[PDB]
Amino acid sequence: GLMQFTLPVRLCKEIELFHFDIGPFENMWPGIFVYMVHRSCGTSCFELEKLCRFIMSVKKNYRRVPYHNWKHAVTVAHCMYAILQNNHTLFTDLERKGLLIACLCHDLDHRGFSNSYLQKFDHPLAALYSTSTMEQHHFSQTVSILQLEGHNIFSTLSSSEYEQVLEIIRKAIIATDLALYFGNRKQLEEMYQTGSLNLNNQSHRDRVIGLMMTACDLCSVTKLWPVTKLTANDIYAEFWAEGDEMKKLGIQPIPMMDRDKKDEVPQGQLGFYNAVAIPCYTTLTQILPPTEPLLKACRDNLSQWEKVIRGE
Ligand SMILES: Cc1cccn2nc(CCc3nc(-c4ccccc4)cn3C)nc12
Ligand SMILES: [Mg+2]
Ligand SMILES: [Zn+2]
Repeated sequence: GLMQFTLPVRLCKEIELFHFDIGPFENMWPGIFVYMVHRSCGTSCFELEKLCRFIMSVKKNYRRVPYHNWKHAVTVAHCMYAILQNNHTLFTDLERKGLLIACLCHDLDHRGFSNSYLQKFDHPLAALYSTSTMEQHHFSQTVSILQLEGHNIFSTLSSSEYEQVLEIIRKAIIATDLALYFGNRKQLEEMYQTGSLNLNNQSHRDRVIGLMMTACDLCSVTKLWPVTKLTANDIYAEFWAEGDEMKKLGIQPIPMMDRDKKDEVPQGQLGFYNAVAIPCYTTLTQILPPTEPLLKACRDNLSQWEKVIRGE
């Protein structure tokens, strides 16, 4: 049914926008991804039967957790689409192929627990993955689906370009570990301020792509206020579920994961915007000027949380 799916003409104009919310169109998400692939890469860059088989298998490998779910995957993929479409020339055909697949697969098989939980509580996954625990597992899940019968969408590529594309994917998924973002953004800010940033430099390229992955991962802060607030509910519901497990183990979780400290959510968001989000989209807008609407919408939601704090 996915190969026969067609996108409504009204969605065609609105999908191009940075602030587009996929929320209301759940039944259309697989077809929306296909549409986005064809517009960014071309109508023939993947075999349609293999692509539709890959997408539905990716969908199946997302769990029914409050936040890191199938919806989040498509939301991140859409924000990447808008970035790629507004900056199409700066990126190669292979980068466009890998980054959209990576965004859809970046949280594959997420359990709803942070990398800290798995490490501190000696979860099997943290045994084989030292740093960026879940992120390395997400890439491992992506390869596993690719290596299934009739799912290998890169099979028509040469062995040179096959190993090239999954390196883009690997680096992109690992970059979604927020722990690595803070250092990455500082370096990119430095490279820009000194006027020494170069897109032909491959280490610079992986870093810009890295910041792009974060920008897409956090893009719920770039939607219209009501969507932004509603997503926050899903985020904390997952955090609080992790905090409850720590409480059953006797340990008090950090206030972010403590449902009894939910009064400090507005100030918690305020902190997240000023320390994480605003800096992320500021540096991205500097490097890629067409991405400005992301920073504009993030600033608008910042003042909204400021408006929440002062009881307005
Ligand atoms: C909006 C969004 C996107 C992606 C990821 N995240 N992660 C968050 C937690 C924000 C947060 N919330 C608290 C907090 C602290 C004490 C009490 C209640 C909340 C602290 N922080 C940093 N927001 C997001
Ligand atoms: Mg993740
Ligand atoms: Zn994510």
